[PDB]
Amino acid sequence: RMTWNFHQYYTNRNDGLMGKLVLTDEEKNNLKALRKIIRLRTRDVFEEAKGIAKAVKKSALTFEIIQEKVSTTQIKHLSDSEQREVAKLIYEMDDDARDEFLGLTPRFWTQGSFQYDTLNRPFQPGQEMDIDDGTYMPMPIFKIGHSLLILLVDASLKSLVAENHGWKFEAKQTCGRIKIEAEKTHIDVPMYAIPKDGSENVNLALREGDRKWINSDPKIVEDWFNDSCIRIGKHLRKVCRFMKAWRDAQWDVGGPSSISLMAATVNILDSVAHDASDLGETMKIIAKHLPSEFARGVESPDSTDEKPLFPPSYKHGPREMDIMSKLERLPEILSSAESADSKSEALKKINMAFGNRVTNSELIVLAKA
Ligand SMILES: Nc1nc2c(ncn2[C@@H]2O[C@H](COP(=O)(O)OP(=O)(O)OP(=O)(O)O)[C@@H](O)[C@H]2O)c(=O)[nH]1
Ligand SMILES: Nc1nc2c(ncn2[C@@H]2O[C@H](COP(=O)(O)OP(=O)(O)OP(=O)(O)O)[C@@H](O)[C@H]2O)c(=O)[nH]1
Ligand SMILES: [Mg+2]
Ligand SMILES: [Mg+2]
Repeated sequence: RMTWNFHQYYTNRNDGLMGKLVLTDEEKNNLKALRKIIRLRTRDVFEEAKGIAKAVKKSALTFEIIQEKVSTTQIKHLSDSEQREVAKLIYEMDDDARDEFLGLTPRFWTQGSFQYDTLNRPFQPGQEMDIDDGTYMPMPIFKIGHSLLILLVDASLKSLVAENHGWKFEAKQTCGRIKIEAEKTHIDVPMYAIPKDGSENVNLALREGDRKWINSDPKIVEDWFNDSCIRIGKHLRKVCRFMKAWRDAQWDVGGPSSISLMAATVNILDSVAHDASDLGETMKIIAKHLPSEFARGVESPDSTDEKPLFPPSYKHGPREMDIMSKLERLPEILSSAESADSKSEALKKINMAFGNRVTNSELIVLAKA
């Protein structure tokens, strides 16, 4: 029968969905610049703290003098009690802890969609691009305190926020965050302890709760996804972008996580025949199978995760039910677009899935299927 084809609608890098979703080089460079600012300040803060520790190694300074020294560094941007705590922790170090600290130089690695190239331009007002730049503290396997490390990273991020109008700090359970509302951007800074020189010894720092650390190596997800792209093909990054774009269009705030969409989509494309020469059909195939993937619970590609990426249906409350509803509707949307009574209606319908981003109906062509 006659059908509308959406392959260019999806893939066209001029003004198709890929063209609308991929960051411009100016945006990508802006994110790399922001990343560099954070990394340099974090390096500096640790050097400033280490300078104080060096002074105390040389002579057992009074608490008051150590406090004075702290107040001249970037740590002056923490609260008074936090400054006290930093000075107290430096004061309380024994020779071994201090020697270990003097040998610590933070390292950095970006995780998430900036790293494996699936970061979309944000859609709705309020939505922001994220760059996830982790800070890594090489230490003996378990020697340098959870409290001090978090205070120093917080000092770095808070000192930058104090110097830049329109920057805000947010403490999250798994990271420090700088939000730049006007740039529709935030940078997330998770902190890890790793061995000094094996994913079992990569420990993510948690801010509050019964645990200070949890073993969660972001490299596991990065390698899993990069390997999946190689295995499945160049269309995997594209259809993950498209599913994330659908999520951004259906929910202002909320919806399924990006990682849950990636995991379910990889599962489907590993197991169901599809055709990269028609990403319209491929998206319909993915859409038909996502509800079953999500209803049974979406497993993490990291087997050590304590919970699935999305819960099985007997655990659903209103939010998961809403996500299932939208997932169920998606293949119907795509099917209806395919059989629309005109090109303009085909576009209107498929944009009910991905939002009114693509406006060029010449990317939709009359086909047979
Ligand atoms: N093991 C594990 N890692 C996670 C989980 N959620 C997030 N992460 C890690 O955090 C990184 C960034 O996660 P997100 O910001 O949610 O996802 P993203 O792929 O960057 O997608 P967008 O920011 O929406 O573009 C992932 O690549 C993982 O390394 C999780 O549930 N389990
Ligand atoms: N290694 C690792 N990193 C994670 C994991 N989960 C989240 N992250 C990182 O930490 C950042 C913050 O995660 P979250 O606090 O869960 O984001 P959120 O709770 O949705 O914050 P809001 O957008 O304000 O609702 C993410 O962008 C990831 O980069 C994880 O399980 N493992
Ligand atoms: Mg991210
Ligand atoms: Mg994020």
